[PDB]
Amino acid sequence: SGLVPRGSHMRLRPLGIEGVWEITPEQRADPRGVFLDWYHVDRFAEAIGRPLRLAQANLSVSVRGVVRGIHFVDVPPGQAKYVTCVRGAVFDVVVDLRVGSPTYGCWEGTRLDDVSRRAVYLSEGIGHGFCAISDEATLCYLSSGTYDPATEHGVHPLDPELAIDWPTGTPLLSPRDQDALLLAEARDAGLLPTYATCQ
Amino acid sequence: SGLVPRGSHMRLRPLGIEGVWEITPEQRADPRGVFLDWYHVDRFAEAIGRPLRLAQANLSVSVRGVVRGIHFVDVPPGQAKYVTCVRGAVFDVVVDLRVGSPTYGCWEGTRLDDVSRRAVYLSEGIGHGFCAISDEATLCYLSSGTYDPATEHGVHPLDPELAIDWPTGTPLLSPRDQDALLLAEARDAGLLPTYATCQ
Repeated sequence: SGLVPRGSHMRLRPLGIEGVWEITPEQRADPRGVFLDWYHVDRFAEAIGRPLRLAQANLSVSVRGVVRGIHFVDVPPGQAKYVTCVRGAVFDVVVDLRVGSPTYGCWEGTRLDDVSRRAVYLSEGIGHGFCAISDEATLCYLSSGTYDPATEHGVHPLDPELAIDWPTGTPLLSPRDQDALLLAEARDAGLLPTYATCQ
Repeated sequence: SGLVPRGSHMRLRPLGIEGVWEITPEQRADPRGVFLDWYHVDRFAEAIGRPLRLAQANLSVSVRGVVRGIHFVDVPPGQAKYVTCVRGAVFDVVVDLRVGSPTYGCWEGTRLDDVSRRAVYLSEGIGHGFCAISDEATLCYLSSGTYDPATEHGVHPLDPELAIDWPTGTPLLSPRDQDALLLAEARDAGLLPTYATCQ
């Protein structure tokens, strides 16, 4: 049969960082395949408070060991993201970059794969990164704003305050992420979102 | 390197059925992976006339030879869909079911795969189906309305007026699609959308 995934009803539950939710899809399987609902406006708008504004949809394909992140968008205008792994498996990480937040400088990892097919929603001011666990992995992202190079920034994914437990011994970083500021450096230059503003 | 896909700017071009467009993504590749924009609200709203309303997002995984379709939603309220193949390859088919349309009872097939990573947008009253070409294939769909069992209907994918050239000798149909009405039967019972209404 190959691996046959678990049947499920949709659920939306908060993670440990305010403004971040994990979505369990509505999923069924039969001998011809698998079908799932991974976003539903009525379920989402009730839980989060408003429908997701679709401004852009993206895909990324990454090889095993690639660590990408921690990326965020300035607030204002902010950007929210709804992320899922459509092929393979990733260790997905959200980072609270909102100065003043109770969970500022905390992170949380979620396994996003093509078996459970969970999604993560992250609100404005939240940073995002991931590590491909599978030999290659494909993420699909729905974003509430379009790409603007003036507002997209990042912090170093090997930052020592975060000390993220990436599931690879040899993280493959792009020049952009290798050269990114430490969290404290970004903070010290006034580059991070403020929790009051994101609220 | 594995297969390295073509770099591209986004394009939206009309197919042969009014209300149906093919989207070429903005895509880049480097040694760590592939990144693409497969929906962009400014590009889309300019071409189609309005931003895509995100009501539901779905995924389907199908084995080779599975033919699914031809499905549509009653108008009103209608439903528009934005479809792409995120893994594998499918022969994707749109069918003009709008009585009175110049292209009523015509179809058009597009290869949606994980190499070119094109998307198809189909407006209200347009039917949709596909055949998995790869051993398994994963489609991702963004829809402007949520699932309502009262409004989702179909016609037989082996209908003789359409005579769709499915790239399999042995189409695997679900009981639902095996039992679906012929196009002329649906028409004769008043079950099809009207072009004036969709307009």
